[PDB]
Amino acid sequence: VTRIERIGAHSHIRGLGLDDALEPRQASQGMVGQLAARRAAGVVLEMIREGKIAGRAVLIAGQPGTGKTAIAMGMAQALGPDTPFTAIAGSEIFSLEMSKTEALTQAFRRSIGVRIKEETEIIEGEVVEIQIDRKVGKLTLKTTEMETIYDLGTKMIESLTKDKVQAGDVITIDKATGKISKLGRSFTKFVQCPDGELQKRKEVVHTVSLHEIDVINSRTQGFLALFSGDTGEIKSEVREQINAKVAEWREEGKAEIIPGVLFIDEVHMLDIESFSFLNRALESDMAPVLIMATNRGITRIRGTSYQSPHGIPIDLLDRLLIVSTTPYSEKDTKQILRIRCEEEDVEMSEDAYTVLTRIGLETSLRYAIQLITAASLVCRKRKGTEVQVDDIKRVYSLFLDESRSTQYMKEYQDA
Amino acid sequence: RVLDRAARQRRINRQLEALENDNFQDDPHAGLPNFQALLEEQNLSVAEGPNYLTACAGPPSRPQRPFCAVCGFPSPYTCVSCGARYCTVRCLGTHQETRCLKWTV
Amino acid sequence: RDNIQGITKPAIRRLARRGGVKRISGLIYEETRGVLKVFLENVIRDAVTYTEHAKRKTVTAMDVVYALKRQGRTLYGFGG
DNA sequence: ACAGGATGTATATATGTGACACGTGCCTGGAGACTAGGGAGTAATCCCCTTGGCGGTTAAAACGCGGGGGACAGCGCGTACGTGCGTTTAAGCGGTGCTAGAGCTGTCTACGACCAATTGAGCGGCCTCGGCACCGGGATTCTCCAG
DNA sequence: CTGGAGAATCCCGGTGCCGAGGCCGCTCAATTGGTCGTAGACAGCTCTAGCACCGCTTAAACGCACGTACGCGCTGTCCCCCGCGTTTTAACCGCCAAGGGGATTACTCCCTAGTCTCCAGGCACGTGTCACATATATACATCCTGT
Ligand SMILES: Nc1ncnc2c1ncn2[C@@H]1O[C@H](COP(=O)(O)OP(=O)(O)O)[C@@H](O)[C@H]1O
Repeated sequence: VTRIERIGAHSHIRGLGLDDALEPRQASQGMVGQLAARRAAGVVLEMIREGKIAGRAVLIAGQPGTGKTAIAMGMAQALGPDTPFTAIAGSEIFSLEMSKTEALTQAFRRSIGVRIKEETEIIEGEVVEIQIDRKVGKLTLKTTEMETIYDLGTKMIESLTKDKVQAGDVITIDKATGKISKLGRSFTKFVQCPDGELQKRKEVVHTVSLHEIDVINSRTQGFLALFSGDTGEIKSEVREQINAKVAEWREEGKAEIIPGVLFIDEVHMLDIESFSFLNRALESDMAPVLIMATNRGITRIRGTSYQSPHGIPIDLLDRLLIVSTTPYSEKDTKQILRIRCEEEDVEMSEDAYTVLTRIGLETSLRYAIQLITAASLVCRKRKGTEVQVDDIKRVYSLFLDESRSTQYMKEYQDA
Repeated sequence: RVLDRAARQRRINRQLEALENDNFQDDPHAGLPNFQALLEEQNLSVAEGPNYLTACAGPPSRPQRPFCAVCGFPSPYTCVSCGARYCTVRCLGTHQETRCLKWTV
Repeated sequence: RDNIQGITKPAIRRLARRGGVKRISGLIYEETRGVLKVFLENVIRDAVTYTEHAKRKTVTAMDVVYALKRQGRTLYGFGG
């Protein structure tokens, strides 16, 4: 019923609502207004899909809450799967097991995919009989269209003796390695037998990132990325030769790289040492086209008393493109609230919509989006069906906001 | 059901024998109307040492090719009835309808 | 539950003997069990339908008689 | 060797069936107002059972084993059935060309249907006690070596 | 091909157990007597098939000839059911609480359904065309012939 993923803060966003010529619609695919910044997002998405001019940075500026993250989520959705879209917060680089610069270059590598094609042959049928003559034997597999015998060699007999697989089990046998996998006991876990041919060649493609390759080629069974046991790979010894070997895979017909996308949220958390590394990491061939956002203006840079836009030094500020987002009006706010209500199961009245739009233009946009569900549930408390203005007023009274909670501080608390 | 291994070996032997029947492979009628004996002349008193008995090559080192019995293509499968290999489901059907526990070729 | 084995080998052997058989194969019992199970399932489904229609909780013998009559197996001795 | 007529032949055009879609009229549904009777809906009776856990005891299964005698395949071989073929038999595809004989319409009774009586089957409730069902032999009669 | 056993039947007479039969006593359901609309039967009338041909065409049934392939018998031997004796086990008990679960009967009552109207619209029937099949001009198109 309820999956691990539920209705979050960016579920309505299904992608960029652009036309064939990168012209944003008034409201489409869950994106309201934001024409200029949305079309700029479209341009960057197109030049990413192109994947020729690498090493480009963009900064989505604007007032707090002006869909700066919505644009990034829409770009991610439009880019679709099969293309790495790495999203991390500016605070995630501050790690104790690895240095901030190492974490940053690690995220960079994670934001670059490598496309490799395989031509393995996979078997898929059901076991009829398994034999063992203490050693050699025979194996009879069955599918809905045919049955056949198989000579159980050393590897096969050993693997099938180690595994508990027996007669009457739909299984798969990768003739390359011999990995046995049972998808269900029998006819009705139980599951029916497969159809078509028993042994058939299957093409497999893996979009492994340079990070995965490095972790695979660093230690004995070095695939410890699952828990990031590694504190940092050996730069220029196991990290530069992997690049040369990937270039060898390319321009030969072995593999092709897939330019990913990086989205560092709240970049103002990055210190001066992280910005210094970006000034040179974005000048290499294998560098993704990253985007970033910051709600602060000319604030202090973490590390010194210097004041600079976005809290980012000038040396990096003159190295990226800024994308400012304008404030929303009544129309845009109301349409965003309506799309948010459509995402959920709530259905507000027209007067309720106007009241919520006024409340969201008074204090802030996110406050109305939050009060949506509160009023929806308060309506269900009085045994109603539609969220009326009275419910929104009751909620506005119950739940306070930033600006109204700050003004209520006429009683001194701790400090 | 399933056939035994004696039947398959007899089929193989009889097919190899037909592969050397030169007069007429299926129906040697073609009209009925110093007379030495057959190969029995020496096959009845097979000698030892260098001779057609010891002159045999023997089993090869290269494993047998798994080739289909119907179309002559690679056959990763093997029919349960007589062991005759087949390539695809179409091959298995064309076999079962032409060769099975009831028929040989 | 799985009490279909209640119809044991000697029971099937006697049923066959009554039918003129004097020699039975080994694989006959598992087939006779399935055939009898299907025949039952059908007759009992018909009888349970007849019973549910009558708003009764007990499957009367006349309901079984009617269920058999539907399958053409008219059984005399129980009411019709 | 050629220039033109004398035959073919697919090609394109106007004419034959069928089957769907349309268009009238006349029966069959629909609509409505009464009048039971049927069935729903509790409320009582009589069954005769109800379940868990567990101890006991006897035969019906359940199992072991030998082994025999059948279930299978191979061999062979001799009909015998399909495979062409030349013949000829008779279906059948259109016709003509009557007449039974469906199918109908009308008319008008005997023939059902209630129906309120009347009452004698027939149905249940007991009682009784021959008649099957089982014991106990005692012959007989198959089955199985065993010669 | 008998013996020679050896179980299995199976006569045949015996004896209580309990279903089969009978008798009694009411209840109900078939009979009686009489009235009342239909059912359908029967007497026409129509016209649709059904039958009966006949001819021309030719598919087809058919006989024959002629192998090959399949059928039947034979054989060998080799697995897997039969016969029968032992251990296992489930199927009968019996036990020991204390009461209901559910077909069965019955009585109001009341919605639902028959009956019986009058209509009018929707579905059998007649007619209008249009898609596929058919048969025929025709503009070249390939041998034949003067030349
Ligand atoms: N174009 C848009 N379409 C739909 N919803 C939007 C759009 N822009 C902003 N929003 C909504 O407004 C909210 C703004 O918050 P957010 O963009 O997350 O702030 P920030 O970008 O500063 O972190 C989001 O929760 C989002 O649902």
